[PDB]
Amino acid sequence: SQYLDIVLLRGSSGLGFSIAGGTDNPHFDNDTSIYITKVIPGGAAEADGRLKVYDTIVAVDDQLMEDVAHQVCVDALKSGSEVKLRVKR
Amino acid sequence: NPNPETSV
Repeated sequence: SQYLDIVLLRGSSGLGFSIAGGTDNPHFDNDTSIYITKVIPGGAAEADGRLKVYDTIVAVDDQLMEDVAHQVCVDALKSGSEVKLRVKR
Repeated sequence: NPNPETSV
């Protein structure tokens, strides 16, 4: 529908958003995608302004997240002074 | 339950 690349500089509190989903822990019914579930006021992602709630995380750096477990994507995001996000919306 | 989530 629309793919976008977004680069975030990690802040003192991390990236300032939350995610749910994955092959091990779907967030919707029979949906394994990793979705953005919250963008925190005052965090790096909100300051950037581009990330939206329910964006699908397609890739983190050069690592695709389309059929992966939750903690895999978590490790990509949490470990990393600058992180390149490819998302779908 | 629905509350599994991770903040990053």
